[PDB]
Amino acid sequence: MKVIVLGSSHGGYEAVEELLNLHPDAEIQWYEKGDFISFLSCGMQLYLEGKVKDVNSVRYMTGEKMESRGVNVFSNTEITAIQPKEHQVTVKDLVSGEERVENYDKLIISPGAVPFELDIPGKDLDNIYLMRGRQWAIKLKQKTVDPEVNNVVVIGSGYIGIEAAEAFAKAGKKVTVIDILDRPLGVYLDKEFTDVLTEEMEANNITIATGETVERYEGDGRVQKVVTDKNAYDADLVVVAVGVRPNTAWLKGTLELHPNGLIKTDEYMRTSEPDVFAVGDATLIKYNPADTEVNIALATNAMKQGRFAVKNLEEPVKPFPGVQGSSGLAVFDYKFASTGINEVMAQKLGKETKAVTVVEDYLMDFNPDKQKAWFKLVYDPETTQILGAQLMSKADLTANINAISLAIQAKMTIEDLAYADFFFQPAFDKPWNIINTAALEAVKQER
Amino acid sequence: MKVIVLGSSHGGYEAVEELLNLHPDAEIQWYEKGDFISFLSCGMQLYLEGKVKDVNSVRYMTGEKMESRGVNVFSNTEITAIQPKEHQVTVKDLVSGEERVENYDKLIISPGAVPFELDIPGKDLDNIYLMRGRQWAIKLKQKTVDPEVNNVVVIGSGYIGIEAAEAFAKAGKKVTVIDILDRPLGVYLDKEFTDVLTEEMEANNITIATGETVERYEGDGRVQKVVTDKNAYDADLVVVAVGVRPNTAWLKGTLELHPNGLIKTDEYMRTSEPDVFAVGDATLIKYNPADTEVNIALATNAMKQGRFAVKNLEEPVKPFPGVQGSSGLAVFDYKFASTGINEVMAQKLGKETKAVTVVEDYLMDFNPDKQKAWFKLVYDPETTQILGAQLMSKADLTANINAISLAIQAKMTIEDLAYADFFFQPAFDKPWNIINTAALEAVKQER
Amino acid sequence: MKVIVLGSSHGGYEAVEELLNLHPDAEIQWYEKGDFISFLSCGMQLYLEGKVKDVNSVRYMTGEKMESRGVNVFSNTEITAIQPKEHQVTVKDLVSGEERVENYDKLIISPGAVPFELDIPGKDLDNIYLMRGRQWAIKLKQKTVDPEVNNVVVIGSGYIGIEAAEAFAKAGKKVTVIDILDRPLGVYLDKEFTDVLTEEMEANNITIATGETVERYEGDGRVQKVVTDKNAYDADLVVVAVGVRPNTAWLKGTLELHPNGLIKTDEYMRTSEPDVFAVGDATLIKYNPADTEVNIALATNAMKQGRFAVKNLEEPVKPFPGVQGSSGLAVFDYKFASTGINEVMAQKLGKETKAVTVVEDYLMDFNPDKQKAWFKLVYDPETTQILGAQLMSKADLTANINAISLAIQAKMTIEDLAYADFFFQPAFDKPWNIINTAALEAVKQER
Amino acid sequence: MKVIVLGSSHGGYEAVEELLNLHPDAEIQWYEKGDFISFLSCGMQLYLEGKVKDVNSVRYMTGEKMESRGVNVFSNTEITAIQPKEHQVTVKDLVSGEERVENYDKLIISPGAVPFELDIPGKDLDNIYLMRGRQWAIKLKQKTVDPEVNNVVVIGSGYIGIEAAEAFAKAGKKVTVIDILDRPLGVYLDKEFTDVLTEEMEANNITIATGETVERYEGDGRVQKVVTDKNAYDADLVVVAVGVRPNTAWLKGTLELHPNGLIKTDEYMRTSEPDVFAVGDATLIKYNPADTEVNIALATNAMKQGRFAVKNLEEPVKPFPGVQGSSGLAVFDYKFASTGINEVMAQKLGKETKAVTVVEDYLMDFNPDKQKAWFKLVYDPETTQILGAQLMSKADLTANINAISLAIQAKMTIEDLAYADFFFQPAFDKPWNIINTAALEAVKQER
Ligand SMILES: Cc1cc2nc3c(=O)[nH]c(=O)nc-3n(C[C@H](O)[C@H](O)[C@H](O)COP(=O)(O)OP(=O)(O)OC[C@H]3O[C@@H](n4cnc5c(N)ncnc54)[C@H](O)[C@@H]3O)c2cc1C
Ligand SMILES: Cc1cc2nc3c(=O)[nH]c(=O)nc-3n(C[C@H](O)[C@H](O)[C@H](O)COP(=O)(O)OP(=O)(O)OC[C@H]3O[C@@H](n4cnc5c(N)ncnc54)[C@H](O)[C@@H]3O)c2cc1C
Ligand SMILES: Cc1cc2nc3c(=O)[nH]c(=O)nc-3n(C[C@H](O)[C@H](O)[C@H](O)COP(=O)(O)OP(=O)(O)OC[C@H]3O[C@@H](n4cnc5c(N)ncnc54)[C@H](O)[C@@H]3O)c2cc1C
Ligand SMILES: Cc1cc2nc3c(=O)[nH]c(=O)nc-3n(C[C@H](O)[C@H](O)[C@H](O)COP(=O)(O)OP(=O)(O)OC[C@H]3O[C@@H](n4cnc5c(N)ncnc54)[C@H](O)[C@@H]3O)c2cc1C
Repeated sequence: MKVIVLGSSHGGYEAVEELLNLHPDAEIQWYEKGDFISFLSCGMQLYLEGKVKDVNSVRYMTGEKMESRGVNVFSNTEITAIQPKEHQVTVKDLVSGEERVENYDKLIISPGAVPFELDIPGKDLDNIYLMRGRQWAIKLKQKTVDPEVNNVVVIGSGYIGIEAAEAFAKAGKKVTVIDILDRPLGVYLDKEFTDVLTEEMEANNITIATGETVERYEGDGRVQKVVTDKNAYDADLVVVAVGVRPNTAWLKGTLELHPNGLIKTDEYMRTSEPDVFAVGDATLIKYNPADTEVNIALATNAMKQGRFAVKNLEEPVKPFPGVQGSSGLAVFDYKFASTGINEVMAQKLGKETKAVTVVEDYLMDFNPDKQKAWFKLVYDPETTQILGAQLMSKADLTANINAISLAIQAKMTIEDLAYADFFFQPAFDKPWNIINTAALEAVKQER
Repeated sequence: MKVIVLGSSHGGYEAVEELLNLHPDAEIQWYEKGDFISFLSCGMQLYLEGKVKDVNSVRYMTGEKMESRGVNVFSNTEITAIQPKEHQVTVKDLVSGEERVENYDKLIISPGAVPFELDIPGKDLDNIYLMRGRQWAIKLKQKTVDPEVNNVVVIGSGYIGIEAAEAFAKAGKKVTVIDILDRPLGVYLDKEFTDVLTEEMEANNITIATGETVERYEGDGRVQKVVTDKNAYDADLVVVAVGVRPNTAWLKGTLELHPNGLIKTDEYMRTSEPDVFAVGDATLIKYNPADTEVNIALATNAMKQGRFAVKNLEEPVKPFPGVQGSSGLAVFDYKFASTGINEVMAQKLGKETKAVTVVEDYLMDFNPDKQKAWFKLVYDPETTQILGAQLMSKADLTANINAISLAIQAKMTIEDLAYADFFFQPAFDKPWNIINTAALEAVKQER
Repeated sequence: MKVIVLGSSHGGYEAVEELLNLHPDAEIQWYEKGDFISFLSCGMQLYLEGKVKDVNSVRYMTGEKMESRGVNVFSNTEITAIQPKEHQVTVKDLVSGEERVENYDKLIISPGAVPFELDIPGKDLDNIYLMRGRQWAIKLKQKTVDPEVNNVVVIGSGYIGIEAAEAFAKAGKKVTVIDILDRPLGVYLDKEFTDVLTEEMEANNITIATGETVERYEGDGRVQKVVTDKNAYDADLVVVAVGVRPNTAWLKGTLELHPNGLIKTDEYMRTSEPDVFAVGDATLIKYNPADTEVNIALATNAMKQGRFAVKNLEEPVKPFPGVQGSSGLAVFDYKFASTGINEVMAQKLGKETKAVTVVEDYLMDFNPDKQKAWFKLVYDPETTQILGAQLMSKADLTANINAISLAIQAKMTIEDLAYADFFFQPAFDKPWNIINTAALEAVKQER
Repeated sequence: MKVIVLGSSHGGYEAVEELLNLHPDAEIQWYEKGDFISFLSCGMQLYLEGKVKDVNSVRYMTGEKMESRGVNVFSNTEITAIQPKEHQVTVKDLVSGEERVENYDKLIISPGAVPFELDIPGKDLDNIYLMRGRQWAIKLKQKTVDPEVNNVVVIGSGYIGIEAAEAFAKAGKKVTVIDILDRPLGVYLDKEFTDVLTEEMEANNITIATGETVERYEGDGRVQKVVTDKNAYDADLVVVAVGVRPNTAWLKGTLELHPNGLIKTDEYMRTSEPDVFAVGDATLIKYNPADTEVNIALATNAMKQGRFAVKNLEEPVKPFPGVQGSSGLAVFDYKFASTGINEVMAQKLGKETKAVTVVEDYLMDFNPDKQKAWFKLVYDPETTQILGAQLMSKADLTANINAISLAIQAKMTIEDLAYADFFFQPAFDKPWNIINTAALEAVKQER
């Protein structure tokens, strides 16, 4: 069987790996239009901050190692079109310009997403950067040590926007994060968390300008100013981390796409075309908290989807098990983690939830290593099934979100978690741990 | 209603708390034979090691604060007998010697356990100590700084035995842990883990003498030598942490007891006598990994049982949800956590299990903060349902065991966990985290 | 020649060492009335604080190692009298009670000093301790971890008093230092320094009660209260570190003594009796800052004097070179060092001095590791010769006081030090280092 | 009086400061040919290593702050010639090209030195850098984070060469230091020290190629290889830190110069021309260790000379007091300091010296914070006067070299230092400190 896998990032890569597991027999071709195989953009901050020194080590596969296992790797080769009917694909070697047709028995694509750019005045002024991929990573590292960069403006206060802000602030630049949303990191955390995070960032030379629409970039040749409807800010460098758009324009009319460009697929990763499967940022995923499907552009999700596509290559036998949307990140001294439904997700979904937040030391008061911890447990009003949770502390308590991810999937209730067995040892936690305590507060609130 | 609660430790205390939640109306009497209310023996190591300076802060309730909420606290008062038929109890004020009878409508007891003592020659030689309670804690702290103590022998290589060994080694004493069992901490961890832990402890002046039966203590007036069948060891202080025995002798014939002294109770915490409930170390608990019941002397378990007894005070409506036996502890630079069935538990239960162990860095290789992590996933041969897990690292990854505790309870399989949604961010974990990786190895092993 | 050396501490010990250097031929007898050879009381704080665990390692010679080099060590043997005329000494073996006479050709004694005790009401109440020697060190360590000790009162705010206060405060006790003097550590530092040190100690649970005379100790059997003329303080333990008295009572009439008990000696360490030499705390020493002689009870001084006595054993050929009184100590986060004349010494001596104090970061402002440093340079009004200096910082800059000690001895001026060659490297200091800057300020002040 | 000061670095700057002290009356003109006033090249490593983030903060004066005190600052203006006879100077505004003549009553010049460049094949290949000044500092920082730089070769194993090597190694590059000299840092330290330092650097990805003459640079357009007589090395960047040459070519025939270009001056900083004074790297300085004069290109020396020139502006009244050549630097975990004559200096001077080296823990053995320290004391064979010393440890003991600098100046002997008063406190040092111990070993060696 000849299987073509498009993309060398998380969705494409785990598909190649699963093909080696379940189909060592097959002729596998792996296509990547860029010059570098499997760069991990998730590690870009570790690199920019100087924890990881070599940009080229921030990966998880070389093309050269995949060829050693019998995979035909074509870097700098773009798949330009699909002819599903004919079971052919058009590919173009970007080094030589030479186009060719390639045949397949099964095709798995993981096209990913492209950074959304603000189509406003001054869009083509120099030093308005993006943050995705190796090329942007090295350019951004050039700018961290550039003595001509003093003020950095990052547009977008999400995950990437805050990583960019932290890296440039730590590097010694004055940063302003600008967004129309009124809370940084609202997709991940609720207000009692984002207010502490805002305060923490402000203590580190970051202004966070919420509720502002960017209107135009000003400057002679290069940016010099970012102008919003409420204010104007000096900028020597801009980092645009506002959103992502599915890389699917080329597929319009070949495959069925949702109005926003995401490829329509079922729980077996099959597209509208037989033998064409799609995964990753460009697709929707089964979201277990609300038994629905949403778009969650995370590496974890792309990875599992890539494997499940190979699992269903010849017949629909393994339905995808669903995800809870879990995240975790450190923002200066704080480490947070989140899974399931929080305010922003509940509003997008139109789901009424109930919740309790416990903010107290996570160790018993006699232990001087005690530190304050925030934990919010979100649950269903009717069934009291666990729908989400968020936690934060200067202590690293993030691995607890893994327990909540399973509780949601398992449809456990607040009474289940209130009395759930979690170990106790006073150097690590309180008699009723962080999850137990929140759940007991939730049953108290439902008396 | 007049409710009498015996014991001011974890089982007794959470019962008083739950009575305040669900029965603020009742006359509550709380009895404790010792002079101190709610001392936390779980924090004794933090104290001995000098992280917590005041022995009296290692608690979670004062008698004086409970009386402020209308509970009648009787410290230094021992319940000597129960007359269930009459719904009376015999109590004795140990300060005054004056016995009296007390009436009740419901009685909840949490008698706990007593350290098992080796009935061998030299048993009454001075400086053979135990490690449970406030009185022993202050005596053991006296010995950590005693210049006449050089060699310390701790008998019992379990949880308490190793805490005692670490505290005395850190304090500067030569320690030898002695046990007939061939592995330290075998109740919690399997051999690939306990070999690393043995090596770590040996690097810290601790000899671990496994496979040896202690025969006699030698010394003139005070210990001077501990003699086993394979060897003899100098000892200035001995700490006996070999086991626990249910504090139920006084109840024989009043309540039905299992052959080892544990009080027979059902899933609603009711004893063989109507209106008498029992919880904690002295009882068995529903153990969800193998849908059975076992004795697991842990604070977590006592706490939840104490609350469930009050929940079922007037009628059996809340069946206990079960526990997985979870633990966690740091042993010098390593932190481990464990839940469910491991080798020792499988042998006690006679259950055949299958398992995989993954030992590799928990962060991707390009990140210099990467450290080695051990994770073993135990599962059912037939169903591949998750039955247990153990993990260890110098990095603190223990909160992940909370996810596994729920996976076992939920009867999740290795395929469920292989593709379970766990967040990825390269400062915190690898694309497929520690649980995902072990579960993928387990499906690989079942191909 | 038979040389008898009295005392196994700093003066006695360096004399034995120098006898081995210059007289390997001689029969040497080394006497010590205590049970332990060469304990270092200078290391008692490191021990009490738990940095050094074994009390017996805080030494610099064993009796057993000295006998290996042919010295006859008599521990537990007290020299009770000297008959200089006859060249005999009376010694008593304290184990056996048996007195004997011993002959000598030369005798070198280093009797040291005894802690001064306040002869007031309640002087014989239990738990009023002292801080000198091994026996007191182990007793004080017993008290650091005693749960019955809550309030500790140390009387005397000098070097020892503050070590005692820091050790007990760090151990978790409430401390009050009491003294009639109005400044802690005034013998070492001037007010701009002791005010910062007072503030630092107060931030660590230490009250410093200056200007108060202790009148009586109160308590039933054991101390319970310390009463001064201005106030009364609860005390579970008292540490008396107010002064020292020469251990010379037994010598009155045998050797000429100054009115305060110090043995009269010349610059060659000879007493009023031929062939009897005396050194250490019990003598005066040449003090080069003011070309006078003062009593400075420091180990450094005893050590050098011990060697110089052997140097002048047969004839006065090596006049003692003099000392500057140098000290250094850390008090919580601060490290200070001092040499020469400061306010208190100038008042005792009646010497008019001039001085400048510079308080600024010790590194150039662009270097974020910069920290504030205090340096005071004291000089002669007329000649501008360097008479003393004091420095302090949370950075350890103490070794600079060694340069000043030599500058005073050499009779260097403020102009000499202003332009003295001290290296510059911006990770270590400013272009004009801490000494240069103070000296330039002193010439500025003499314009 | 109109005083012209040439150069805004250490010699020029301290002259302007001293003019403000002693001559606030005068018209002062301060000339600097570069665009930046008072950059501190001594702080370039702190900057390259990322401890100091802003290149522009690494200074000690702004032109703008000096004008505020009435000094006429002319940056970007080069003094092209001196007409001493006429008391005029030719200056050229490098921005406008306009030359002019300026008059003076007194002229003080601090021209400094220029990096020596190897006139070999390939000298004009791109990426062969130097390390002096702001412009080179920012270029070198560009290269630390450049992903195309892998191998860095620094030619010259002196102070600057090793700073450059450490900065690039810490930044993640493979470094090779190349020099004809057989020991790195030989001008500062002797072999027992430089062998430990070599080993330390090799443990950090630095090859140190001693005894090799560089013959040619190879590469197409940019360096690619450095070829020596014994070997060839790949190089993406070269840093040339081999020497300095006096910036005096323009003065030949105006002022008398030594054969190597240094300006001839007396102990009052006067040149061969009346009213023209010269200081800094371009001059010789009185070197007190051997009562001679040598060229020591250090900031300390330039600073003091700058002030002494103003002190002797109207008449020779303040003879320069001399320097000892003191240095100090950290090289990875080690901190060393040095003053006076060591092997290399003794060979240049032709002076026979004697020396002892003590290598042992600097704290008493019972204190676990003890660390190994190296100290070498160099002295005169005949008089035993202190001629130099070197010390090194992972503990920072460098401030002790300040004591030795004064001992040499004062002509103290090994017997003086053996019994010199240095404080003792066991958290800081041994009874006989690091200087005392070395000096006692030196008297032992002269028995
Ligand atoms: C800065 C940053 C930080 C992030 N951090 C995290 C994190 O910490 N945790 C987490 O879970 N997620 C994180 N993510 C999200 C995660 O990286 C993405 O969800 C994941 O990369 C998506 O994988 P994908 O395969 O669907 O697409 P992509 O990553 O977009 O990869 C698609 C690849 O296919 C190639 N390609 C596209 N079209 C063609 C074509 N026609 N022919 C040939 N090649 C083609 C592209 O060049 C690209 O290399 C982060 C993302 C960014 C940018
Ligand atoms: C050193 C040590 C470390 C531990 N660490 C941990 C840990 O880190 N995590 C964890 O989960 N568990 C830990 N445990 C176990 C945990 O402490 C026990 O499981 C828990 O205390 C049991 O609670 P209990 O109420 O059943 O009994 P107990 O703790 O035994 O308390 C019974 C109380 O009732 C009183 N009493 C008994 N009989 C009478 C009577 N007749 N009348 C009046 N009063 C009476 C007793 O004085 C006692 O105070 C540790 C135990 C020890 C000793
Ligand atoms: C807690 C403390 C901290 C200190 N810290 C420092 C410091 O950090 N730096 C510093 O420089 N100094 C310090 N000192 C001071 C220093 O320890 C003393 O200056 C030094 O010990 C004095 O030495 P000595 O030989 O004169 O007398 P002592 O130390 O008093 O020793 C005399 C010895 O001789 C014995 N002896 C006396 N009479 C007889 C006899 N008749 N026959 C036989 N044996 C006899 C005694 O038992 C004693 O052991 C400190 C002192 C104390 C108490
Ligand atoms: C990387 C490095 C690290 C160092 N580290 C240390 C250290 O840690 N400790 C230490 O003591 N020393 C150190 N030094 C040495 C110290 O910096 C020099 O000794 C000192 O700078 C010399 O001062 P100067 O005034 O004589 O000359 P320079 O520093 O050479 O300055 C001369 C200035 O005058 C200007 N100038 C020259 N000619 C003219 C003209 N004709 N007209 C107008 N302007 C002119 C030049 O542009 C220059 O700015 C280091 C040097 C370097 C390069």
